[PDB]
Amino acid sequence: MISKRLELVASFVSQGAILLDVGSDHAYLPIELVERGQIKSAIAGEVVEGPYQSAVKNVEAHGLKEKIQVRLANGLAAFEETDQVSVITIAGMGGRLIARILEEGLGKLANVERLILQPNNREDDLRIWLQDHGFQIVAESILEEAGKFYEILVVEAGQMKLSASDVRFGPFLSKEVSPVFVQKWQKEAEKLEFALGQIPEKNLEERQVLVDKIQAIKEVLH
Repeated sequence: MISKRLELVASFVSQGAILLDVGSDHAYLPIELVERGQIKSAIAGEVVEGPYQSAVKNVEAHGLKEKIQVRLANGLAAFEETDQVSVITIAGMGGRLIARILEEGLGKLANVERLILQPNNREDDLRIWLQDHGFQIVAESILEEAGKFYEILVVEAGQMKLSASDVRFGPFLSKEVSPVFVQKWQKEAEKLEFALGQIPEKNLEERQVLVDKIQAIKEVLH
C-alpha cells in the first residue's frame, strides 16, 4: 500500500515505535507499519477534512481503530506529551513547510527519539533550521520515483555543525555520492548551465551566483 518513497521513510521507523505521521497520506504508512508488526501504534494527523475522513475510513476498514488514532489538527497540534510518541514522520511537503511545522510544535519534541523528514525541496534551508534548533542528522537517503528525486533526512536531538557543502548536499548523501545523487545533481548542473546560458553578459554579480552553484556541484561530484 505504500510507494518506494514512503517505504524508504518506513525503514527508518524504529521497531516498537509509537508513530506520529503528520499529514498522513490516507493513513497507508501507519496502517502498513502496524500490520507488519513494526510499530505498536500510531497517530495520523490531518489538517483538512477530506484527507482526515479518508484516513479515518482506511483505519476502520483495516480494523485498527484500537492501534491508530486519526486527529484533525495542524502539524504538531496532532499530539501531546501524554501520547508517548517516539518517532515522527513528515513527508511529501516543501522543506520550509516542514520547518514551520517543527517550529510551531518545538516545545513537544524533546521526548521524541527520532524525526524522519522527506522535504520535496529547500532541503538546504531545512538543514539550517535543524542545526539552529538543536537537532543532528544521523542518516540520509535519496531515491528517484517517476523521474523525480526525493531526499529523506533522519534526525535526532543533538549538535551538528555543517559546512556549506553539507548544508546543500547533505552530510551523508555527499559522502555516499550514490548513483541517484549523481543523476539529481548532474541534472541540476545542466539546468544551471542552461540558465547561465540565457542571461548575458554584463551584470557579473548575477551570473556569479549561478557560477558558484555549478562549481559546488562539480566539486561534490568529483
